[PDB]
Amino acid sequence: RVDYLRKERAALRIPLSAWVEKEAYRPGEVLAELSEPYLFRAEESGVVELKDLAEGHLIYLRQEEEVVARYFLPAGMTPLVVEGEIVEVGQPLAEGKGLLRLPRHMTAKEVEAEEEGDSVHLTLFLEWTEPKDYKVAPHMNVIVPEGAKVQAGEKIV
Amino acid sequence: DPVRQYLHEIGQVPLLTLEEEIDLARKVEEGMEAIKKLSEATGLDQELIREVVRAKILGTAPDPKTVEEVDGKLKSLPKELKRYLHIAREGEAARQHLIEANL
DNA sequence: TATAATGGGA
Repeated sequence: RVDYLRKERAALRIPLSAWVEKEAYRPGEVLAELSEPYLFRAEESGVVELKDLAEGHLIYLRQEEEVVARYFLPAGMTPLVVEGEIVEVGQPLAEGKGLLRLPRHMTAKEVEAEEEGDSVHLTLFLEWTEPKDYKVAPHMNVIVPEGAKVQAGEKIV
Repeated sequence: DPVRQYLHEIGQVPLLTLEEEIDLARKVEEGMEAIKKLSEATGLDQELIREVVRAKILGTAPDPKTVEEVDGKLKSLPKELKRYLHIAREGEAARQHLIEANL
Protein backbone atom coordinates (compact mmCIF):
# COMPACT_ATOMS: atom_id res chain seq x y z
CA ARG A 1 0.00 0.00 0.00
CA VAL A 2 1.51 3.31 -1.16
CA ASP A 3 -0.22 6.52 -0.04
CA TYR A 4 0.68 8.97 -2.80
CA LEU A 5 0.66 12.76 -2.46
CA ARG A 6 -1.21 13.94 -5.55
CA LYS A 7 -1.49 17.58 -6.65
CA GLU A 8 -3.31 19.16 -9.58
CA ARG A 9 -4.71 22.47 -10.81
CA ALA A 10 -8.36 22.23 -11.85
CA ALA A 11 -10.97 24.65 -13.13
CA LEU A 12 -14.39 25.33 -11.63
CA ARG A 13 -17.40 27.57 -12.27
CA ILE A 14 -20.10 28.53 -9.76
CA PRO A 15 -22.44 31.49 -9.19
CA LEU A 16 -21.04 34.46 -7.29
CA SER A 17 -24.09 34.41 -5.01
CA ALA A 18 -23.14 31.10 -3.38
CA TRP A 19 -19.34 31.43 -3.21
CA VAL A 20 -17.97 31.77 0.32
CA GLU A 21 -14.95 33.93 -0.46
CA LYS A 22 -11.50 32.78 0.69
CA GLU A 23 -8.00 32.37 -0.75
CA ALA A 24 -6.75 29.20 1.00
CA TYR A 25 -9.04 26.22 1.56
CA ARG A 26 -9.07 23.50 4.26
CA PRO A 27 -10.60 20.00 4.04
CA GLY A 28 -14.32 19.92 4.77
CA GLU A 29 -15.26 23.61 4.77
CA VAL A 30 -17.92 25.21 2.58
CA LEU A 31 -16.89 26.61 -0.80
CA ALA A 32 -20.43 27.61 -1.81
CA GLU A 33 -24.00 27.40 -0.48
CA LEU A 34 -26.21 27.28 -3.56
CA SER A 35 -29.77 28.61 -3.36
CA GLU A 36 -30.93 26.56 -6.37
CA PRO A 37 -29.36 23.72 -8.38
CA TYR A 38 -26.65 24.77 -10.83
CA LEU A 39 -25.50 23.08 -14.03
CA PHE A 40 -21.69 23.15 -14.16
CA ARG A 41 -20.96 23.16 -17.89
CA ALA A 42 -17.98 22.20 -20.02
CA GLU A 43 -16.18 25.14 -21.61
CA GLU A 44 -14.18 22.89 -23.97
CA SER A 45 -14.73 19.61 -25.83
CA GLY A 46 -13.18 16.15 -25.71
CA VAL A 47 -13.60 12.78 -24.03
CA VAL A 48 -14.23 12.74 -20.28
CA GLU A 49 -12.01 10.83 -17.85
CA LEU A 50 -13.97 10.54 -14.59
CA LYS A 51 -11.70 9.83 -11.61
CA ASP A 52 -13.75 9.32 -8.44
CA LEU A 53 -12.07 10.82 -5.39
CA ALA A 54 -12.88 10.28 -1.70
CA GLU A 55 -16.01 12.44 -1.75
CA GLY A 56 -15.22 14.45 -4.89
CA HIS A 57 -14.67 13.96 -8.62
CA LEU A 58 -12.27 15.10 -11.34
CA ILE A 59 -13.30 15.40 -14.99
CA TYR A 60 -10.46 15.04 -17.51
CA LEU A 61 -11.45 16.29 -20.97
CA ARG A 62 -8.81 15.22 -23.49
CA GLN A 63 -8.33 15.49 -27.25
CA GLU A 64 -5.72 13.13 -28.76
CA GLU A 65 -3.14 12.74 -25.94
CA GLU A 66 -3.21 16.29 -24.55
CA VAL A 67 -5.62 17.80 -22.03
CA VAL A 68 -7.92 20.70 -22.88
CA ALA A 69 -9.21 21.52 -19.35
CA ARG A 70 -8.87 20.12 -15.82
CA TYR A 71 -12.22 20.06 -14.01
CA PHE A 72 -12.89 19.83 -10.27
CA LEU A 73 -16.19 18.54 -8.89
CA PRO A 74 -16.53 19.45 -5.19
CA ALA A 75 -18.70 17.46 -2.81
CA GLY A 76 -22.38 18.08 -3.38
CA MET A 77 -21.86 18.44 -7.15
CA THR A 78 -22.89 15.10 -8.64
CA PRO A 79 -21.49 14.27 -12.10
CA LEU A 80 -23.82 14.03 -15.08
CA VAL A 81 -21.35 12.12 -17.28
CA VAL A 82 -19.83 8.63 -17.24
CA GLU A 83 -16.19 7.57 -17.51
CA GLY A 84 -15.58 7.31 -21.26
CA GLU A 85 -18.14 9.64 -22.79
CA ILE A 86 -18.18 12.20 -25.60
CA VAL A 87 -19.03 15.76 -24.56
CA GLU A 88 -18.97 19.07 -26.42
CA VAL A 89 -18.90 22.74 -25.44
CA GLY A 90 -21.93 23.86 -23.46
CA GLN A 91 -22.98 20.40 -22.29
CA PRO A 92 -23.34 20.13 -18.49
CA LEU A 93 -21.03 17.74 -16.66
CA ALA A 94 -22.26 18.03 -13.06
CA GLU A 95 -25.17 19.54 -11.14
CA GLY A 96 -24.38 21.51 -8.00
CA LYS A 97 -27.10 20.53 -5.54
CA GLY A 98 -27.25 21.86 -1.99
CA LEU A 99 -24.15 23.42 -0.42
CA LEU A 100 -20.83 22.26 -1.88
CA ARG A 101 -17.73 21.62 0.23
CA LEU A 102 -14.12 20.53 -0.07
CA PRO A 103 -13.53 16.78 0.38
CA ARG A 104 -12.40 15.65 3.82
CA HIS A 105 -8.97 14.50 2.57
CA MET A 106 -8.18 17.30 0.10
CA THR A 107 -6.66 20.77 0.48
CA ALA A 108 -7.12 23.64 -1.99
CA LYS A 109 -4.66 26.54 -2.19
CA GLU A 110 -3.83 29.32 -4.68
CA VAL A 111 -7.40 30.00 -5.76
CA GLU A 112 -8.01 32.30 -8.71
CA ALA A 113 -11.12 34.42 -9.28
CA GLU A 114 -12.75 35.58 -12.53
CA GLU A 115 -16.16 37.21 -12.19
CA GLU A 116 -18.32 37.50 -15.33
CA GLY A 117 -21.82 38.62 -14.44
CA ASP A 118 -23.09 36.28 -11.74
CA SER A 119 -20.65 33.47 -12.63
CA VAL A 120 -17.16 33.10 -11.15
CA HIS A 121 -14.34 31.09 -12.77
CA LEU A 122 -12.07 29.42 -10.20
CA THR A 123 -8.79 27.60 -10.87
CA LEU A 124 -7.51 26.16 -7.58
CA PHE A 125 -4.49 24.04 -6.64
CA LEU A 126 -5.56 20.79 -4.99
CA GLU A 127 -3.56 18.31 -2.92
CA TRP A 128 -4.76 14.99 -1.51
CA THR A 129 -3.51 11.57 -0.42
CA GLU A 130 -4.58 8.82 -2.82
CA PRO A 131 -3.72 5.25 -1.75
CA LYS A 132 -2.95 2.57 -4.32
CA ASP A 133 -2.43 -1.12 -3.56
CA TYR A 134 0.25 -3.21 -5.29
CA LYS A 135 0.56 -6.98 -5.70
CA VAL A 136 4.03 -8.57 -5.58
CA ALA A 137 4.79 -12.10 -6.79
CA PRO A 138 7.44 -14.55 -5.52
CA HIS A 139 9.66 -13.56 -8.48
CA MET A 140 9.66 -9.99 -7.08
CA ASN A 141 11.55 -8.51 -4.13
CA VAL A 142 10.53 -5.38 -2.21
CA ILE A 143 13.24 -2.73 -1.90
CA VAL A 144 11.76 -0.12 0.44
CA PRO A 145 10.87 -0.65 4.13
CA GLU A 146 7.72 0.13 6.09
CA GLY A 147 6.93 3.83 6.26
CA ALA A 148 9.59 4.75 3.69
CA LYS A 149 9.03 8.27 2.37
CA VAL A 150 9.37 7.77 -1.39
CA GLN A 151 9.53 10.02 -4.44
CA ALA A 152 8.40 9.73 -8.05
CA GLY A 153 10.35 7.63 -10.52
CA GLU A 154 11.91 5.50 -7.78
CA LYS A 155 11.73 1.71 -7.91
CA ILE A 156 9.53 0.36 -5.10
CA VAL A 157 9.58 -3.38 -5.88
CA ASP B 1 23.96 -45.94 13.39
CA PRO B 2 25.47 -42.81 11.80
CA VAL B 3 22.81 -42.76 9.06
CA ARG B 4 20.00 -42.13 11.55
CA GLN B 5 22.14 -39.38 13.10
CA TYR B 6 22.64 -37.52 9.81
CA LEU B 7 19.04 -37.95 8.64
CA HIS B 8 17.87 -36.44 11.93
CA GLU B 9 20.30 -33.53 11.54
CA ILE B 10 19.17 -32.64 8.02
CA GLY B 11 15.71 -33.21 9.46
CA GLN B 12 15.95 -30.18 11.76
CA VAL B 13 16.44 -27.82 8.79
CA PRO B 14 12.96 -27.31 7.31
CA LEU B 15 12.34 -27.26 3.59
CA LEU B 16 12.18 -23.84 1.95
CA THR B 17 9.24 -22.30 0.12
CA LEU B 18 9.36 -21.26 -3.53
CA GLU B 19 9.49 -17.67 -2.29
CA GLU B 20 12.43 -18.46 0.01
CA GLU B 21 14.05 -20.48 -2.78
CA ILE B 22 13.87 -17.48 -5.12
CA ASP B 23 15.01 -15.09 -2.38
CA LEU B 24 18.04 -17.14 -1.33
CA ALA B 25 19.08 -17.76 -4.94
CA ARG B 26 18.68 -14.01 -5.50
CA LYS B 27 20.92 -12.98 -2.59
CA VAL B 28 23.51 -15.53 -3.75
CA GLU B 29 23.71 -14.02 -7.24
CA GLU B 30 23.65 -10.51 -5.76
CA GLY B 31 26.46 -11.40 -3.36
CA MET B 32 28.56 -12.95 -6.13
CA GLU B 33 28.13 -9.78 -8.20
CA ALA B 34 28.90 -7.68 -5.12
CA ILE B 35 32.23 -9.51 -4.84
CA LYS B 36 33.20 -8.75 -8.44
CA LYS B 37 32.51 -5.04 -7.96
CA LEU B 38 34.75 -5.17 -4.87
CA SER B 39 37.55 -6.63 -7.00
CA GLU B 40 37.20 -3.51 -9.17
CA ALA B 41 36.99 -1.03 -6.28
CA THR B 42 39.74 -2.50 -4.08
CA GLY B 43 41.68 -4.34 -6.80
CA LEU B 44 42.34 -7.78 -5.28
CA ASP B 45 41.26 -11.22 -6.41
CA GLN B 46 37.76 -12.70 -6.26
CA GLU B 47 38.68 -15.80 -4.23
CA LEU B 48 40.42 -13.61 -1.64
CA ILE B 49 37.27 -11.62 -0.84
CA ARG B 50 35.36 -14.90 -1.14
CA GLU B 51 37.26 -16.54 1.72
CA VAL B 52 37.47 -13.42 3.91
CA VAL B 53 33.68 -13.15 3.71
CA ARG B 54 33.31 -16.89 4.39
CA ALA B 55 35.58 -16.58 7.43
CA LYS B 56 33.79 -13.66 9.11
CA ILE B 57 30.47 -15.50 8.66
CA LEU B 58 30.78 -19.21 9.45
CA GLY B 59 33.48 -18.98 12.13
CA THR B 60 35.60 -16.74 14.34
CA ALA B 61 38.93 -18.59 14.37
CA PRO B 62 47.27 -15.64 8.89
CA ASP B 63 44.25 -15.25 11.17
CA PRO B 64 45.23 -12.06 13.09
CA LYS B 65 47.13 -10.47 10.18
CA THR B 66 46.13 -11.17 6.57
CA VAL B 67 42.47 -11.99 7.26
CA GLU B 68 41.81 -9.02 9.55
CA GLU B 69 43.86 -6.53 7.50
CA VAL B 70 41.87 -7.38 4.36
CA ASP B 71 38.60 -7.06 6.28
CA GLY B 72 39.90 -3.82 7.77
CA LYS B 73 40.57 -2.34 4.34
CA LEU B 74 37.06 -3.38 3.31
CA LYS B 75 35.63 -1.72 6.43
CA SER B 76 37.46 1.51 5.53
CA LEU B 77 35.55 2.19 2.33
CA PRO B 78 32.91 4.77 1.32
CA LYS B 79 29.25 4.16 2.09
CA GLU B 80 28.38 3.67 -1.58
CA LEU B 81 31.00 0.90 -1.85
CA LYS B 82 30.42 -0.69 1.58
CA ARG B 83 26.92 -1.68 0.42
CA TYR B 84 28.52 -4.46 -1.64
CA LEU B 85 30.31 -5.69 1.49
CA HIS B 86 27.01 -6.17 3.34
CA ILE B 87 25.42 -7.61 0.19
CA ALA B 88 28.24 -10.16 -0.11
CA ARG B 89 27.96 -11.17 3.56
CA GLU B 90 24.23 -11.92 3.43
CA GLY B 91 24.72 -13.45 -0.01
CA GLU B 92 27.12 -15.95 1.54
CA ALA B 93 24.59 -16.55 4.31
CA ALA B 94 22.04 -17.31 1.58
CA ARG B 95 24.38 -19.88 0.03
CA GLN B 96 24.64 -21.65 3.40
CA HIS B 97 20.87 -21.88 3.93
CA LEU B 98 20.27 -22.83 0.29
CA ILE B 99 22.61 -25.80 0.76
CA GLU B 100 21.26 -26.84 4.17
CA ALA B 101 17.61 -26.81 3.08
CA ASN B 102 18.33 -29.16 0.13
CA LEU B 103 20.56 -31.72 1.86
C1' DT C 1 25.31 -27.69 -17.54
C1' DA C 2 18.02 -26.63 -16.31
C1' DT C 3 10.31 -30.12 -16.53
C1' DA C 4 10.49 -31.76 -11.41
C1' DA C 5 12.50 -34.57 -8.35
C1' DT C 6 13.65 -33.07 -0.96
C1' DG C 7 14.57 -38.44 5.90
C1' DG C 8 17.55 -45.72 4.77
C1' DG C 9 16.81 -50.22 4.98
C1' DA C 10 17.73 -54.65 6.91
